Amino acid sequence: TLSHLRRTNTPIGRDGKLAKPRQLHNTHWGLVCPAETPEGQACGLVKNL
Amino acid sequence: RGNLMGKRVDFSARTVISGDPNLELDQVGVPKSIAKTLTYPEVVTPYNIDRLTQLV
Amino acid sequence: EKAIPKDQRATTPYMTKYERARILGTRALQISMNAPVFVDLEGETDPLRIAMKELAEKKIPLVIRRYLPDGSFEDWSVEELIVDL
Amino acid sequence: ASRHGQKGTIGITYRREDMPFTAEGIVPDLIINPHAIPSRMTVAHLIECLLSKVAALSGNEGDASPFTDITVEGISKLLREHGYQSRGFEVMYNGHTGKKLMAQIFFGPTYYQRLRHMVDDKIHARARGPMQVLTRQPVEGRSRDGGLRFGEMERDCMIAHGAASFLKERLMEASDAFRVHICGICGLMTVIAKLN
Amino acid sequence: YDRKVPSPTGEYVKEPEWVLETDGVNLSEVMTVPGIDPTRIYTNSFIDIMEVLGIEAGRAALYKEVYNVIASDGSYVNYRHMALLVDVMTTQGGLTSVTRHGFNRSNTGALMRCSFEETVEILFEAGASAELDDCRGVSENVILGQMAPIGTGAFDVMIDEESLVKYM
Amino acid sequence: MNAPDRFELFLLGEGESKLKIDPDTKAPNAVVITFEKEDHTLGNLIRAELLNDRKVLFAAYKVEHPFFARFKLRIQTTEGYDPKDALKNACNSIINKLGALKTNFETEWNLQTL
Amino acid sequence: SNTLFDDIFQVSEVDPGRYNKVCRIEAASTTQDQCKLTLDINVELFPVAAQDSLTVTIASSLTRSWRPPQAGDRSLADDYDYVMYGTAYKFEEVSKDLIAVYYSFGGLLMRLEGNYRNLNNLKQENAYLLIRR
Amino acid sequence: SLHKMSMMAHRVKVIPYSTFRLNLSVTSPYNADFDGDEMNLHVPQSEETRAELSQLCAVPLQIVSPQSNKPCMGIVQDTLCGIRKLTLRDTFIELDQVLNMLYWVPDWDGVIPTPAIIKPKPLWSGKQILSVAIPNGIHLQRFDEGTTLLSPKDNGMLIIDGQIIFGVVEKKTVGSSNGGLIHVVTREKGPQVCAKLFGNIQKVVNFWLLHNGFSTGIGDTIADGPTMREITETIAEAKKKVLDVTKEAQANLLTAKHGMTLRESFEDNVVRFLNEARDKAGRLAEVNLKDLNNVKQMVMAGSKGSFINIAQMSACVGQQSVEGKRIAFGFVDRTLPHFSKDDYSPESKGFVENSYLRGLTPQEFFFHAMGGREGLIDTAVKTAETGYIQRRLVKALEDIMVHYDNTTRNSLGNVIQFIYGEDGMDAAHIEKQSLDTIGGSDAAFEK
Amino acid sequence: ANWPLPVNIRRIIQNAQQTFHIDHTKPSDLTIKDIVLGVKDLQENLLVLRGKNEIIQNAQRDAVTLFCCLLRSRLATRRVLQEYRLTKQAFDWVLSNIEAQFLRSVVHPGEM
Amino acid sequence: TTFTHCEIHPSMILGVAASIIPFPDHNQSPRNTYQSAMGKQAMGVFLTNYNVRMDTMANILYYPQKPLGTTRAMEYLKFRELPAGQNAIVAIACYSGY
Amino acid sequence: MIVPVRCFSCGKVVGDKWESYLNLLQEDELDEGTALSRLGLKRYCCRRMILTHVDLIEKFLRYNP
Amino acid sequence: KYICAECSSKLSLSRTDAVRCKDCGHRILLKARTKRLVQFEAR
Amino acid sequence: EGPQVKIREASKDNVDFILSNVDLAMANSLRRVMIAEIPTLAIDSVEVETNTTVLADEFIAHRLGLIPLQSMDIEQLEYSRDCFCEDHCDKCSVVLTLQAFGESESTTNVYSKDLVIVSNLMGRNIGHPIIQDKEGNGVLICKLRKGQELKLTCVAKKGIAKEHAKWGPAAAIEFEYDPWNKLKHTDYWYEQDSAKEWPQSKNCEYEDPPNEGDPFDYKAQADTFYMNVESVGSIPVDQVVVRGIDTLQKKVASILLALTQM
Ligand SMILES: [Mg+2]
Ligand SMILES: [Zn+2]
Ligand SMILES: [Zn+2]
Ligand SMILES: [Zn+2]
Repeated sequence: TLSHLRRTNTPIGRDGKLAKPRQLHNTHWGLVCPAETPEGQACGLVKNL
Repeated sequence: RGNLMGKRVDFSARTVISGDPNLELDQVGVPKSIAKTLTYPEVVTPYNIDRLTQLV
Repeated sequence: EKAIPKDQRATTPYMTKYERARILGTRALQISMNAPVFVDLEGETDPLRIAMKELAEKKIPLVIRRYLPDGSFEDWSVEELIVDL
Repeated sequence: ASRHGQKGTIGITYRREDMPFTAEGIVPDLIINPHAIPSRMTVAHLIECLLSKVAALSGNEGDASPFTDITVEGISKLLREHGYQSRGFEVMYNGHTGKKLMAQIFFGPTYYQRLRHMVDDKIHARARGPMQVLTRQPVEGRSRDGGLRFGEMERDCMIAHGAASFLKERLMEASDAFRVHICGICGLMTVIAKLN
Repeated sequence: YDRKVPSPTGEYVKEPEWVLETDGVNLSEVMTVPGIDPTRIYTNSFIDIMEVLGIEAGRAALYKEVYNVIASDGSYVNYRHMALLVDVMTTQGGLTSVTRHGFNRSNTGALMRCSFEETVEILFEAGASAELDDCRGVSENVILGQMAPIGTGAFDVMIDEESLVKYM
Repeated sequence: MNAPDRFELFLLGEGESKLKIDPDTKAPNAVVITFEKEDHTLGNLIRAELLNDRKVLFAAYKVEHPFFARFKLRIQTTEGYDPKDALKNACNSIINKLGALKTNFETEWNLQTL
Repeated sequence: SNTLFDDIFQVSEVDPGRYNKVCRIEAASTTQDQCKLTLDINVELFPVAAQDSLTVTIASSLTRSWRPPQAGDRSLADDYDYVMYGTAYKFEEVSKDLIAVYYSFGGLLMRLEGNYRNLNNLKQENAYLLIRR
Repeated sequence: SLHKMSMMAHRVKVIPYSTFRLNLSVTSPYNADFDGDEMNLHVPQSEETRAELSQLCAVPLQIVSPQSNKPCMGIVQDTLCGIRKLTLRDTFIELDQVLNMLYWVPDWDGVIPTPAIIKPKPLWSGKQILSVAIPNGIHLQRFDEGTTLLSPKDNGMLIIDGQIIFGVVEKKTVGSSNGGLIHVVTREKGPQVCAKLFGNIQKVVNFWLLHNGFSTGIGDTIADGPTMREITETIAEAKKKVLDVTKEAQANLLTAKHGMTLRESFEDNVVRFLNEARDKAGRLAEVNLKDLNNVKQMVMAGSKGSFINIAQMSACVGQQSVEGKRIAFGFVDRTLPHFSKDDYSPESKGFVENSYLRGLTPQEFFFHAMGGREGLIDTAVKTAETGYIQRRLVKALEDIMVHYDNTTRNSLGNVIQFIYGEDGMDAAHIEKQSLDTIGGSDAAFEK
Repeated sequence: ANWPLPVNIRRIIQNAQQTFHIDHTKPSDLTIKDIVLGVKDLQENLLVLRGKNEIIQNAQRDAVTLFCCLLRSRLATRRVLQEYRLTKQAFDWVLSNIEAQFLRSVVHPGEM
Repeated sequence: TTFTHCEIHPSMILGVAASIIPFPDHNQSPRNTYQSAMGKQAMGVFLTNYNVRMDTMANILYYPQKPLGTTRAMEYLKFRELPAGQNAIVAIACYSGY
Repeated sequence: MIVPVRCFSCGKVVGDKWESYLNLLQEDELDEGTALSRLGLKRYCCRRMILTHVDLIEKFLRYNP
Repeated sequence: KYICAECSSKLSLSRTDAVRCKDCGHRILLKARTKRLVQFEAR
Repeated sequence: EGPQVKIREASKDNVDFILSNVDLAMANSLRRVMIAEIPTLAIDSVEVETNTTVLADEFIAHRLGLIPLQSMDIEQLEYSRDCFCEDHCDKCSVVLTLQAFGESESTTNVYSKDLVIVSNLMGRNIGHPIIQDKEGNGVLICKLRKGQELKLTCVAKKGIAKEHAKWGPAAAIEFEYDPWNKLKHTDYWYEQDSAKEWPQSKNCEYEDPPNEGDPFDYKAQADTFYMNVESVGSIPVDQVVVRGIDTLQKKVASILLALTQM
């Protein structure tokens, strides 16, 4: 519940094969959890602060 | 592609798999409940008439 | 005219695994349907085992039609076929 | 699953007698194959187990924060001070016969979680159940007594196997089956056939 | 690069020759440059190989590229499978790509191509052309729910009326 | 949903014999004794006692599967020695040793005030 | 069913080879220089040290279901200190004058090189090797 | 159903539990890992179907994979480790355990093999007890790079008449190998005999492991003080070399590789130096570890793991690569806010100098997380790409079949190949063999 | 030199030696002419295409060219007499086993 | 030598699920991601009023236990008060091959 | 909710000493390890069973029902 | 036959009757446990 | 003579002793029967008449099942499945009643002592809840708030720990032998020194330390097994071991009887 309440979503469609947006940029340090993220199509799009 | 190339099946089961060193290479364990639900239409013959009667 | 004579057959005399499986299945289905059995049964009731024994003894009266891509077919009796397996 | 991304399904349930016991008579609640450690690179699981053992022996909750100053050597030294092997290995005895195991067994408490995924709700079986009105084929979903799907990849795998009879039976007997009448000149299913 | 060459003694020996690799594909003019070995010149792009050398050379280049990509990670695949793949991709006059614009554009059974990505367009094309399907393909029999001419189903099983009598 | 009957592990089923003795054709004078609803506890002890006898040649216990409470003991002795007699002697020796151990433990406990 | 080879060997060097229970010892005959024998020995049961004289013999008399003695009265060629069973699996010729025979005693490798007088050895499963300290 | 061997016929064995159970080996062809995998069982509904499943697609018949003309299914990780431990020359078994192991083999003839050691006491070597499972008449002779008749390390494998003459069993011997024991047993004896051998070996090895034991722990991943000091010294030397290279590049004293630009050349040189340092540290750790080490023993068994795994667990995680290159300057000329602009040192460019045992600094942790995210995204996209490619290939090749005239033709009858694979032989029966005529010198060929 | 091939001759030779118990002492009963005739008969007996016409015979000979080269390399007179010590019965058994394995290795018609 | 700012503690970069992982750095990043994904599926006490809450599907652990090794961020997350799991004695060995 | 009746690992009864454990922690202000040792828990299985337990029963009873 | 969530007082209301508690305005109206014998086992 | 017992120490529910002149298999079988084959009395059936606690009926029933019960006269009691009875007759079961409810502002704690025996024990000291805590309250069962009424009946049958761990009369049965590595049964895992890494066991003082001068004793066999038996409280450790030996002897006698009959 805590993770879901603090979840973030990316409007980019879950489809596609562009890895660049899915990869977490260096700016995510201290703002988005490097490890907490779903695995699969949504990987790299759904982010947890 | 939804009903001709690939279509749903009646006689079939799906469930988790667990390792078993005490089973032969060609032998697969099957739950008793799945075995009861799944059936084979064996035709009555004199060879196994008694066995089929016992099963019935 | 498409049918090729008994001789001058270019197909492999040796039995094919697909052919063996098909013959075993057909024989088992026939036996299960109360078909005549050409081999004495020594306390055996499984149709597949009976079919295997008949194939070993070459008592199966079935035939195989080797169909060429053009359409011509060659007839092969089970007895003459060689079972390498 | 442990707290290090390890997911496992129980293989067998053994009573406390059959499972191996340590020199102190402790019988583990869980046994995990060591092969899970090397490939997964999950070195944190062993360190967590060692820290849990040290905390249980001392009784004080251990700090397992990521960048803590403490190291593995300190935990091993504390465990040794608690009268146990520094690296956590403990001599165990075979429960079947009591013979001492040739190789010592890594042992200790560890935190585990029971995931919602359970076989009781993941087991399904169908035998001539309800079929969809639209296609007269098995419905989808175990909760609705549905049927499994014969995928296209499975279809081509069977084709490679050469089991034409199996595919015909699966797609015409175990699945929707219909008998239709067609003329020999127009070849159209629109044929009036009063069987009675 | 070290090349295995027949030594005078008869045993293969490693000759450290020199090889030039280029980031472009202009084999037509590159092979014309004097001072090189045009017989053993190779190009990564099999399209240029087909255009310059021929259909067989293009097929060989495609097979070599497939083998290289398969063996890049160390996985091994039998030569027969790659040979069959390149043959089917080259069985036509040119190179038939494995896409909806390649083999799916051939004159095979209408239902066989229907099962591919293009489903209704092929049906409309067949209706316009009144295409005839012999139902010799796997997809045709699968749709019709009949034993395809595949392995067990390739042949047929009959009954001998003369051998049965004597077997009794 | 279909877990095994826990009580059935140590309780004989309907129309089931506790012991099933059959001959073994692998070697001369070899027998197989199937013990039903038994675990390693009795099999290992019986086999260890059998191996302690010079006349007994081979004595091996096997558990086919943890699911089923059952095991098989293969016993081969010298010519003219019935395996059943060897098993009976081993069981009698086990009973005698257990009785002696019980008596010693009782005497030691009585001797100690605590 | 009789002894085929018999000699006295002095061990020149012993190499554990990272195995604590088993080691490999190379020895030379004290009578014939050309005779050498390199054998794997379970030092745990039969400890061996460098510069030690051992009497090594090969006998063919102790399917074939192995049995315990079951009695002290039974006697055989047991007047040794370390007895093993193996099978010969290779015979080779060196310098067209020496013959080397390879034995595998349950995974323990032995190579015995000698003159043509060692022809008694045969490629047979039955092969017992006995060593006396 | 990625490949052909993903759907095989098995004999039903009713069990009183709600989970399917299958042999350990068949996991490999199914790519199963028992981490929640759900499989499907289809019951035939006719004698024809039963016969076709039993004769065409049966696990014993599927042992040899036509994809690589080698046995795809072989011994499993735990069984492989157990058999490797059993076959060690120093492994000896007591009479009781030997008798139990002999009885476990269902097809045991009945005769007790003679002990390898007699006078001290009856002892049977692991190889002797293991040989009973192997049927008689099996010959295997594999020599490694440094394998001889008197193999000091017990490397290679020599088995004669079903008796293991010597050698330690590993993946290359009993695993999925073209020249492995499984392949030769299948070719010589048959599929049923191979399945029986699999069962016997699995049972014997499992019993031996149960009565022997095996584990892994923290101490396995730890190396003595001298080894850690040597690893630290090597890492420091690598860092010094990288710093010197960077200083040379700054003074434009470094000659860029032909074609490759100066930045790319410098990055490639730094990456190569870091990889070499990591490999050296891993080699030092491996040599430090002894045979008694559990991780090293498992890696030698071939069950799983590799040099990289040990190096990262004990010696050095190594450089972290994203998109085939070091960590880029996400900020303005800064990988992380903790580093100043224009910081090309390894620590600021994704390099990790601490193994999992000691831990990772927050920057190293973030770089490792970025690498893991890149790997996860790559897998998630490549699985779909490979599935689509396989679908296209299957659709293209669906209609091609070999006829009774030994010609591969499609539905239209067009001949793709006049001979199946230019040989007409079965893919499974093919095996790797050496040609003597091609090799050898003129004098060797003459003699 | 290491390439795919249908049947392993080395395993067949080893099995023949083990089963027939070939001894290096007694001279071999094989003859040079006998060995040559046996090799030629074995080569001619390997059939992958069966047709009474020039085209089919040429195709069959072309298909088994590599295996014929393998047999000649392995079943050489020097190797059979020097490297090996096979006798008449052992050599005949080896030839029969090689022929049977090659025939079994033929592609099964109808395979997808 | 400037360091105009500094982190209160690096471990705070981790999320709610990641912080639950003991020694995340000692573990490989893909394993940490898998653990974070799986933690959402762990069965445990989600609220103290589940008796009155008529949720569509609720899972309650019989005997919730706090981990022996807990990250200092767990108390802020109140994981110790509502743990999801139990401490079991694990032996890392291949005993019966199952 | 309540302390487990018996230890999961060995089966030793540990529910009797939970109240004694709390009293020792509060009344005597003793450390966790010392209190557990005084209660008579040698094996670390019971030590972690008692130490790791959480009293959710009181929290549930806080509600009116 | 019924009890109040807050008052926890029996109501024993019948059909075609208001489902609101008589004592208070709350209308959760929980129902008491069945009178049929219930048995459980520690297994 | 046979095997002899040397009791190093004894206590109310913990006895440490040494077994000599006994085979390893016999000791292992004794431990197995003592941990699993000893009959014991524990709550088997729970009937709920009025339960309104925050807990669940199954949860409280499971907790009650684990509650130890006196089983000194368990041999006199007979299994329910054996005796011809309709259901839980006094001759094969023990019946207890649990009643409790809260009040204004004091939570009601339910302990083992709250259970009241209702069936006729015929002068048998069996089924009494076991109390060992200094306070004497017993095993905490649950907590009741104001208005929460707990009212149930418990039926305890004779059974063995194999059917369910609740019948386990012994918690931990420590079994050790060969403290010093004399038989080479275990290869100690070492990185610097095997002796330093692995601390000496407590029992090591009772055996002579090994001497490097002498060679390995290949004729030595497992002997002098140190066994420490701890009792949950249902049966004293001495009676626990006595009943384990009796059960093993009875099983062997049953095997002999089956052999004779067949
Ligand atoms: Mg998986
Ligand atoms: Zn405990
Ligand atoms: Zn109200
Ligand atoms: Zn009764």
